[PDB]
Amino acid sequence: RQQQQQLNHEASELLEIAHIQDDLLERLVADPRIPEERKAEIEEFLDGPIRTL
Amino acid sequence: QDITMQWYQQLQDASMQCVLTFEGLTDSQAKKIKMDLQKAATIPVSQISTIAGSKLKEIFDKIHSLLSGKPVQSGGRSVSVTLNPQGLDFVQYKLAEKFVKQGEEEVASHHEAAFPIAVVASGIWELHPRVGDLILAHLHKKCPYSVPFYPTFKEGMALEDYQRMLGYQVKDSKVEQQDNFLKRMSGMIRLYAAIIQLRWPYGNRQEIHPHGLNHGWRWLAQILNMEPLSDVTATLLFDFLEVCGNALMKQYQVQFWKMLILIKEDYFPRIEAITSSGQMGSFIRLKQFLEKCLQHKDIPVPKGFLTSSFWRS
Repeated sequence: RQQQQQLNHEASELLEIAHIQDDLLERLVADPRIPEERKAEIEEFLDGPIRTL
Repeated sequence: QDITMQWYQQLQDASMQCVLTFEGLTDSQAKKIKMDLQKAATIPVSQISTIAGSKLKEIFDKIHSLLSGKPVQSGGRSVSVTLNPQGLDFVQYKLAEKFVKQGEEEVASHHEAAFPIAVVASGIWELHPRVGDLILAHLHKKCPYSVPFYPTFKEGMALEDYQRMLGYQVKDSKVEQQDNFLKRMSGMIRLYAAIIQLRWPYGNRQEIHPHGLNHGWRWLAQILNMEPLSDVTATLLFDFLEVCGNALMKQYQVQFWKMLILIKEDYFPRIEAITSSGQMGSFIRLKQFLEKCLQHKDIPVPKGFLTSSFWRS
């Protein structure tokens, strides 16, 4: 049970961070006040491995 | 861009054929005639910025009369072109260049003057298409960025000769500055961006625009499909969309916005890499102009656009 919970906990935390990152990326791309040049740069660094908080 | 450069060469070498047709115009009275035509063919264009729209038709007819064969008042004595085949070919050349010089030394200083000059150039082009090809010839040489084409630095030719191709005004001594050169280039395409959208109202014209608004779509497409120059591109792009973005939005509803939600994502990051922070003035205002338009979903009418109130008083 200990080994199960430790993995379910690591997946729960990483999923919480991933959803934050997805909410950010979506909002930044859609934001009218963001220049196009920057958006492509945001999509490169956020649409991949999960970043630190 | 072979298709465009071929057409570019045609207007260029075809104007050069005109350089050859009146070489005989280059006696005591023969010099008086050359001045009288060069004079009575460039003063009217210089007054287009300083007149009331109710009176602006006077200059159009005065240009149309002189150019169609009729006489016109220049000073005290009357001038004509009838039975003056070199004078006719001579006036079309100086007229076409004066339209560009005005976009070079007046529209650069005052952006509002592009529209009253564009309508008159658009109506004369409409009635006399040869004058229009000469208008494109000088516009192209003095401003290659209006073709559009970026001239490349070449080996085997002097540096000064290459700087002239870029449109830098050079006296025999030295080249002109860059800040005054960017203004000359702006004013020239704000004039051109106004020509491709405005139409001379009077005359009851059945036919199509001489140089239609179609040439405005390709120009934007043709400069965004090539790598941008550091400062020119970001400047000329702004003062083109501000002048002709409204007329381009109406004609191409969805296709223009797709092209506009593209520069923000793809072409804007490209300009940040090539330009140092010291000369970002072009790219920084290129975004201030959009961010409003993007959320407003509308491009303001160019400040200085002609309205009906202009044509009555």
